[PDB]
Amino acid sequence: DKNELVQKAKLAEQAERYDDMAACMKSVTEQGAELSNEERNLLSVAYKNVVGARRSSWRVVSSIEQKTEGAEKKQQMAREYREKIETELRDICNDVLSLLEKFLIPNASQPESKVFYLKMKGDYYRYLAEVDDKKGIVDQSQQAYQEAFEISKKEMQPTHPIRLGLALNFSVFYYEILNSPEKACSLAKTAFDEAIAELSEESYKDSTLIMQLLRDNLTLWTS
Amino acid sequence: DKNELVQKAKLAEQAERYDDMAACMKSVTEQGAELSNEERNLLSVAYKNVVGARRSSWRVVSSIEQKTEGAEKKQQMAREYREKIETELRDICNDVLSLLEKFLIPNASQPESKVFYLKMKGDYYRYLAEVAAGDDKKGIVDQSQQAYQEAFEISKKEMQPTHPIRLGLALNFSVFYYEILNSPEKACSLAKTAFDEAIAELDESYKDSTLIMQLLRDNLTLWT
Amino acid sequence: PRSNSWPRSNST
Repeated sequence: DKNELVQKAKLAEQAERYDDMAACMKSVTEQGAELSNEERNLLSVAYKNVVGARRSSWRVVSSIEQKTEGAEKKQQMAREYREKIETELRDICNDVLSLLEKFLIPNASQPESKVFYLKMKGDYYRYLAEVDDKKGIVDQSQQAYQEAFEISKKEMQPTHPIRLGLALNFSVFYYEILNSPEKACSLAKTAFDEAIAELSEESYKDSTLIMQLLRDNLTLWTS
Repeated sequence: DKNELVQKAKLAEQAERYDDMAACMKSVTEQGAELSNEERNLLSVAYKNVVGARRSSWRVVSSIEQKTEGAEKKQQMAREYREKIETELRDICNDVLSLLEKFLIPNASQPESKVFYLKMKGDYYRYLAEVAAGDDKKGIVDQSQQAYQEAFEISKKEMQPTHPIRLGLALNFSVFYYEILNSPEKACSLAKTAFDEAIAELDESYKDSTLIMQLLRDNLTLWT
Repeated sequence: PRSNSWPRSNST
């Protein structure tokens, strides 16, 4: 049932077993029904920990091989091990992207729902871009950001956390992927300054936290 | 070969993929070769992280089952989820205990290695005791104590109270008396004597020895 | 209480 899968998902989050948490939310998405505001957060947190454990493992293995220029034997093992983590990382994102294009983005009803699933699409394409097909994944990542940025800019407030969160992930995409450290600083600063000019009790925390991360990204980029 | 599996296990540790690290070191032991001073540390760190995630998950889910009394659905879900973690937790311990009994403990030619594997045997039986329901707990607790007791007799005989293996054995043995056997007095007696004898002998590897002695005094303060 | 035994760009 839907109640049992969500209840076990909340339980798997407490036990910190995100593979079970993602499998439950995948089954909720497989049932076609539009996820509520709580379910889309549980689905996101689940796959963010699953896909993030392979990202962190990939950054470590590749960084080790950079110092293995002297030994060609260890360089192969580090290369083979990195590729196995890459294959794991590719299968996770394609799993999320398949659910996004089949069950999620299609049935996106109300506006706030349409913007969240649209941000999630560009993220897991950005995670694939971190690892010929390069420009095909990078542009496929950019369209979801722009399409969601137009909708959030036109019908949401600059104080809504979903609009602020999308501006953050969009600005990171320009710096890390496109190597455009300056077109992103404008987006991060505008979304920040458009909010300080202006919010509900159930939204300040997520809203104010993202603005803190926005100025922390601007400070880091401007070394 | 051996050096290939050990090097890959060192990579899995840095990547924090301990399930990959455990399978690599399990194959090194399954070759019948007596582990070196570094190969047994990698095997230990591997399965301790593998077993620790189930233990940490078991405590949380069990706490929820105790707290959700009154709501049978929220409590039965926790019960069933706990039971699945228990099955994962039991298979891991049985994998290490069968690995210790078939390859590691018999081939141990040094008392340093023998106390290490015996302490390791008492630990994973103790991890099974934290989860046992009945009928089998009596034997699992006894098998844990026998491995601990044999390790304690060899270490006290041929190791010094400043040796980190003897201090760590006294630490885990005292925890066994306190939480498993519910003997909070022999636990303090075991920890205090090993802590005082280490100072009295004091009266490289000393970084590990000083840390375990701080853990002994901390367990004494918590148990008091 | 339990007994004792023995730089990057941020996103959302």
